[PDB]
Amino acid sequence: KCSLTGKWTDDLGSNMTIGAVNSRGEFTGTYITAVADNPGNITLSPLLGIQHKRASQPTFGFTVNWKFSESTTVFTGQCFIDRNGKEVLKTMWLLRSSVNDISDDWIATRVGINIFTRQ
Amino acid sequence: KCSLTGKWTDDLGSNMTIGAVNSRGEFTGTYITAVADNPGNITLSPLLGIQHKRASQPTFGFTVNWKFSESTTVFTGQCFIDRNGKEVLKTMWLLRSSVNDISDDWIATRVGINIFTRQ
Amino acid sequence: KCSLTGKWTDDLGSNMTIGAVNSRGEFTGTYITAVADNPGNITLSPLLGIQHKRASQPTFGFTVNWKFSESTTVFTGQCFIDRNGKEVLKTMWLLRSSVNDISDDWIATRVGINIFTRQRTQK
Amino acid sequence: KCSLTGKWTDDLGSNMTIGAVNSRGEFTGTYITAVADNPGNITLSPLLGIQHKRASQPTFGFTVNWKFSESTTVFTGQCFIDRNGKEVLKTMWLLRSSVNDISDDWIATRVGINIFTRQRTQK
Ligand SMILES: O=C(O)CCCC[C@@H]1SC[C@@H]2NC(=O)N[C@@H]21
Ligand SMILES: O=C(O)CCCC[C@@H]1SC[C@@H]2NC(=O)N[C@@H]21
Ligand SMILES: O=C(O)CCCC[C@@H]1SC[C@@H]2NC(=O)N[C@@H]21
Ligand SMILES: O=C(O)CCCC[C@@H]1SC[C@@H]2NC(=O)N[C@@H]21
Repeated sequence: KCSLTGKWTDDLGSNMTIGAVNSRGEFTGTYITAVADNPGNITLSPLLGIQHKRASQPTFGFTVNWKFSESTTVFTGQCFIDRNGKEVLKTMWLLRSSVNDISDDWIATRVGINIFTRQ
Repeated sequence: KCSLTGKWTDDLGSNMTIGAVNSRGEFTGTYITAVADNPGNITLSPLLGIQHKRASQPTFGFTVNWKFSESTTVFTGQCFIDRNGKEVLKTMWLLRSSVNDISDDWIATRVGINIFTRQ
Repeated sequence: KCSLTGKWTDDLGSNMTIGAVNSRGEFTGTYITAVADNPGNITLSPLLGIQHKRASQPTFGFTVNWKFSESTTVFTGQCFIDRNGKEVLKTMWLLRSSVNDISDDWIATRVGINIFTRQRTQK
Repeated sequence: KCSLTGKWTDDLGSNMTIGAVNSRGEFTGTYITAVADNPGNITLSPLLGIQHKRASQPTFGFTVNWKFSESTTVFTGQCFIDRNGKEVLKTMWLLRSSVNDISDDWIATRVGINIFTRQRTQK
């Protein structure tokens, strides 16, 4: 079983810590990004998500509520057991910016990947 | 203030119900999709997310843990007050499939939009 | 129907003109966006793409090489013929911004949708 | 450097060959994917794209018109020259599947990334 509980680093140098996974697959955590729109403002930020409970390589999603920006990032992906029996999260993300008017919604969503491994 | 609490329908005919938003911006809810990979299997499914607390048009994210599939969808977007003072969620989503091997990860992530309004 | 040749408008109010589609489904065109990072700078920009040639509701893609910034957008989608014979392009796009250092690559790609129908009226 | 002309391999083991880039930054090429929805069907497929012409680390896009399915992929990204002069394409893609009814459009677009470097060895 691959599970999300524990400390992770992604390929950008960001680190996150994910707490215990409950009976419904729910979890909370913290995220410290290495990169940002304004790197001088980066603070620790909370995350909340759900993983599938029974699968050995479960898919999951989480939302990061950035404490230094009006932006939100969502991550979704799959917790894999790699060739060496080590856990790897392959994720894709959407980074949503706050726009002042619905008419500028088109500009507001960045997309990307991240690979996480244990710290 | 636009907030997520309440009942919503999206442009595909899906409906969701979002509970009270807590002091940290956290919320839970339910989702009944009108469309699916296998429509004959569609069951009510739970969601969990975070919205920014203080903004009048906050950004948010949520994860839907599908009860009839190993897939997960994440939604992120912004809660807008439209020209008539009505609430509209403009969202983008990533639909993550479960793949059996890390080598097939490339195939696993669909992307799309949804507009939600009150039921 | 669903030859991309012609004039099209999207939901944001951008216009595009696509030329003849050749035997290989290849086409060029021009694009006038209604929105941009720096909207004061907007100028007509060229596109190049390919559609599937024999499909009645073909998928397709094209690239817009913006002439007023260092960005590039690609669109991909499908031309549908609706229950009234009306052509509708449903597209998704990626808008790539130029960054200088590979370590900033993560920041550089936006995603979105557009719906296009043929320009309704002539000048 | 960062003329797209040449042979490239991505992280999935696909290969592509891009021809001369013209004065407008336009190029054609061929693509042999290492992976597919139906991998038994894979055949060489044409591409067409545009890169920014004067930028040293240009952004670009291209469309692949798959010859063995009704799908289309677009790639967009940026050619970087790393601290050793090595060229690296960092791309994101959208892969559009054909559906029959507009009401199924929501299901039809996948998203992903690829990293390309020039083919290292000749046959
Ligand atoms: O700058 C912001 O607007 C908030 C922080 C965003 C950090 C992003 S989330 C996706 C990517 N992966 C990371 O590890 N950090 C960046
Ligand atoms: O079929 C599945 O794999 C699970 C259900 C996915 C339903 C998707 S989520 C994005 C889109 N918006 C909706 O309202 N439903 C579909
Ligand atoms: O801002 C730029 O540098 C180039 C213009 C980008 C315009 C984008 S492309 C996707 C979206 N759809 C449009 O019609 N215009 C915007
Ligand atoms: O499956 C198909 O019908 C067409 C082939 C799709 C291959 C995709 S395109 C994006 C990804 N990168 C590759 O090198 N190949 C896959």
